[PDB]
Amino acid sequence: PGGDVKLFNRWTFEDVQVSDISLNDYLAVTSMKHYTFLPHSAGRYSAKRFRKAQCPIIERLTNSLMMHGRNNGKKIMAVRIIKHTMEIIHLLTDANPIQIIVDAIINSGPREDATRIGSAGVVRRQAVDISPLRRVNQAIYLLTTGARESAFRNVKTIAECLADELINAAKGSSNSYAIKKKDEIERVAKANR
Amino acid sequence: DTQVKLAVVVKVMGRTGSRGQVTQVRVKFLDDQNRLIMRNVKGPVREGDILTLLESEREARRLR
Amino acid sequence: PGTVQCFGRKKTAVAVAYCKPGRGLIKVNGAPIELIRPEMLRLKAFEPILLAGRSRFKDIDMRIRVRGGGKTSQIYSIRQAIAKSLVAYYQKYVDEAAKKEVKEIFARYDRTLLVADPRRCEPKKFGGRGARARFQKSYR
Amino acid sequence: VQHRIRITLSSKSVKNLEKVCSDLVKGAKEKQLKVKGPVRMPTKVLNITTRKSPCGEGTNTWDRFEMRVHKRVIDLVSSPDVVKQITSITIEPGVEVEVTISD
Amino acid sequence: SRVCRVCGNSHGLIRKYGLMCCRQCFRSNAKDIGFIKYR
Amino acid sequence: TVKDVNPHEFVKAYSAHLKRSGKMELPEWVDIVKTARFKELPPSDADWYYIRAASMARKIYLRQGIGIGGFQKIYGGRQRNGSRPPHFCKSSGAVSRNILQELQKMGIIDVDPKGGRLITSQGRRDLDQVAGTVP
Amino acid sequence: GKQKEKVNNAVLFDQATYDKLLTEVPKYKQITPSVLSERLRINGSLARRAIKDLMERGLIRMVSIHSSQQIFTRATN
RNA sequence: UUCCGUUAACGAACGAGACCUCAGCCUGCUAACUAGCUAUGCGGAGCCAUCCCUCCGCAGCUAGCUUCUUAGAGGGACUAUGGCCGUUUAGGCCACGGAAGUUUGAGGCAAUAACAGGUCUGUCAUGCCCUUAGAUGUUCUGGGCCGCACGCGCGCUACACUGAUGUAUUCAACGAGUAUAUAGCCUUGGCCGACAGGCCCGGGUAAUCUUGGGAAAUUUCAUCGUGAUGGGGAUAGAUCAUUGCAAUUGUUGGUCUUCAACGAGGAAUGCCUAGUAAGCGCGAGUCAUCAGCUCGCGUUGACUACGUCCCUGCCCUUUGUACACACCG
Ligand SMILES: [Mg+2]
Ligand SMILES: [Mg+2]
Ligand SMILES: [Mg+2]
Ligand SMILES: [Mg+2]
Ligand SMILES: [Mg+2]
Ligand SMILES: [Mg+2]
Ligand SMILES: [Mg+2]
Ligand SMILES: [Mg+2]
Ligand SMILES: [Mg+2]
Ligand SMILES: [Mg+2]
Ligand SMILES: [Mg+2]
Ligand SMILES: [Mg+2]
Ligand SMILES: [Mg+2]
Ligand SMILES: [Zn+2]
Repeated sequence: PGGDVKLFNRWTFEDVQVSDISLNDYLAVTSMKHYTFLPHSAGRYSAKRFRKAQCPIIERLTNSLMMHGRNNGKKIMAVRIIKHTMEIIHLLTDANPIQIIVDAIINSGPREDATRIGSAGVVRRQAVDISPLRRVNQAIYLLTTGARESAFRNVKTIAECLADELINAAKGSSNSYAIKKKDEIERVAKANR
Repeated sequence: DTQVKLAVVVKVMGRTGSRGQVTQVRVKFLDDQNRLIMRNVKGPVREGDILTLLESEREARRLR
Repeated sequence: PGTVQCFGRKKTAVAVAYCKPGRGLIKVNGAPIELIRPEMLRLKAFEPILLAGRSRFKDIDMRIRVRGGGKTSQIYSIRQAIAKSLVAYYQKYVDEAAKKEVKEIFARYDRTLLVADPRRCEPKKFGGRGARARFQKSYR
Repeated sequence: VQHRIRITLSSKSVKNLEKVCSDLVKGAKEKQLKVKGPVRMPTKVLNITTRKSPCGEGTNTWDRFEMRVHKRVIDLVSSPDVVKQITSITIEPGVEVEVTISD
Repeated sequence: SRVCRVCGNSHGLIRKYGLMCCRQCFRSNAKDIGFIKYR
Repeated sequence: TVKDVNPHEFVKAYSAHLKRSGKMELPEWVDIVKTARFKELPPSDADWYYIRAASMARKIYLRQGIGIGGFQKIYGGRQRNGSRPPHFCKSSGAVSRNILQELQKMGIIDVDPKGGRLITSQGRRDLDQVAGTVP
Repeated sequence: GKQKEKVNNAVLFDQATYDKLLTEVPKYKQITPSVLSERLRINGSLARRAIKDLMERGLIRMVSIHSSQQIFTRATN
């Protein structure tokens, strides 16, 4: 897709390939519509259903960094964490940091879950599929929480807790909060099939 | 050994479950574009979305 | 005769970008545009310029006075002031169909470099200390 | 001969005050006076919130009373009698006129 | 040593703008004074 | 000049300038004061007094008619009151007044008619000359 | 990581981080950051935050400064 | 219970809607030196410097000045146009356009019938009863409403590094100023003072002065380094200053010192769907002094859902009742 516009004016959006065609529809990265200079846009997302699938993904990651009250709405701080984070990713991997995140989104999103449904008149938790958009939403959620928990009461910085999280998650090692939370969800859901 | 198979939501049926938390959909298998079976999705899902399925034999019943 | 005074708005930040037919100047309350002081939200102010080009501005100068709002709202404001002020100058002084190209550059990127957000601070109502939030309820 | 006489108008009523305001303007425009008006001033809004109950019981409910106040100004380059020769038309109920001699 | 100009009550008094009305006698005379409840 | 240069990196230059621009007087209360009611510790830096000067020598350059009761506000900040909610707190005027006194004696600022403190004709020069001496 | 409790133990200023170890601690992923070194080596900060300058004046690496005291590190070249 | 329609009913009345108020668009209109760009005159500086180029201050018959501000008029949206759905009716979903397509947003008003709901302590509103000079009347002094084994509710501050502190940097909005006495409510500017607070000249009954309210979080740059630490700030000791006729059971604001519980909180449980939740501060009420409160304001600004009747309740229909102070029967 055409356009030589880059995040923070350093990182190319071309040469990022999202493998799983399942959620290629909701990773707002690949098309030239989604390229943006900054992960900060005051777009009126959430206004309609599925509209937040159009929000550029690096912003969706950014939005989730602002939690637990003392971080709510502090988006300049949150985005600044993102810049340092991708500095560290290219520092440690020397690959496209955009590729790392979107591969970290794709490896750490549960494909199944258990919900309390009732067939025949009696309810209990039963195994179900997961829609792609909640899967992306869940993949973001796991990564950001895991980076958050480790940084707390740690000399380590959040930018680099986030960075270790994403590198390990994109590899797929059983080392991330996101990875272990993903697989326990699948294992439960598998059992209650 | 199950192989993760992909399907596409052709259409949406209802919102089952006690709390309504389960959209029931009809899926289209991509390996064989002939198998239209019911599945139960969690999360917002429209036609043209692609569901990852671990198993396939698990088939949802009507108004499940 | 090139002179246009086109504004842009965000929540309360209002920016007015007076223009003359110069060489390259872009100054916000007299200070260079290259220096506005969210240095993370600096690309947002620069966003119209990297969209069109420094070349498109080769015969105009910009003095973009701002008032009100906050920090972030102003950067989204100057964005429209720069973006809108260009097309108004182009509409009035260059060509009407040489700005159709310019507009579709701005519009295919973001729709809010020409048209503001109507969103505003919803009033507080009693029975709670927020727009929607209500005081915590206790039964026993 | 030609002074700076300012007429100040306040009221609680939008429609009523602009009846007088425009009449004064058209009053003196028929004399081809130097009439510099009306300068329209920020509306003041007096406010009281009071609890609706006389006993402090029930869901605490508040009523916001308020009052709009509108402020109008006219400039006339004229005399102390030309100002009064004009400003003798029927002042509509309640509208406040306080013409004074400016600097 | 400040009471309502209407009833002489010592509580809930409104000195704002110099009404010196209690919160109840004012409500009773509010529209007459000219405080419109627009909202 | 002043506005083309970073309002931070420049003041480092002007803080290194009032060191070596000859010298002036300096209080025998300088190293103890917290500069505000709400501060917790006195300024960390030893050569803070000239940085406060350099930072406040641009105020009159970029404004006019600032008294001491307004200079207190410019450097005030939030105040944490422990248990009770935090508020705004106005900083101290002894520090602010005296910085003016020194630069008055040195020909960067003067007392202003119509009230306030106004920049000098020739003080504008150096704040623009040293401005030119910044990257 | 008693790494401000360790800032004066003579091993440090003798050699400990004057390439005694910190050749390696970037080389784990070849330029691992000033703070990954700060915890991939069990020792933490401010014996390091002084030496983040010290190795910089020694011309072995190039470094950054910013908001959160994010700071970076490089091995060679 | 809004309509299409149905029809032993026909034709009407209330409620709903309409309505009313602020917000969202108006380079179109009336303007505006108590709002203000724009140009030009000069004045200060930088600099290829003499002029020009840039930032600045001061005045005017500068404007074929009103873009920015105020406040009046009116304009604009009506599901209008297109598509699929539907008794192809009423209406539904979507799409280009548009400031705007949940009635665009949020509020004000708001039916019949009731409750032994609260209020006789708001009202010289009020029946009956009690007392009425040794008073349950009034007035003054002092004390109490604040007392502390304990249980409960709304909250403030935290348990830290997405941070504390100390620099530097700088962006709002809503309101407010009773002869306030001899400056006086809001208080600019000068000087004294480490803070606190004083002395002085004054401005404003206010788009004119305070104040274009230079707000905080934030943004930078250092210092700290996983340690009940420099997190946190209860408790207490000493002193100073202000308000008031009076500060004691510390009115409050300072300075030094003291450095507690608290390591994210069990069973339970509240509020909340986009400028929203959450964070941040400001103004107003009370007010001589005191705001951890309430009513408003702006600033940064999301996650999630676009559903269901499962829990808690509400409306309509059908049905059962030995209930009618009505299932708490
Ligand atoms: Mg940490
Ligand atoms: Mg706070
Ligand atoms: Mg409505
Ligand atoms: Mg009563
Ligand atoms: Mg009590
Ligand atoms: Mg309450
Ligand atoms: Mg502290
Ligand atoms: Mg700070
Ligand atoms: Mg108060
Ligand atoms: Mg709903
Ligand atoms: Mg039966
Ligand atoms: Mg009976
Ligand atoms: Mg029973
Ligand atoms: Zn009364």
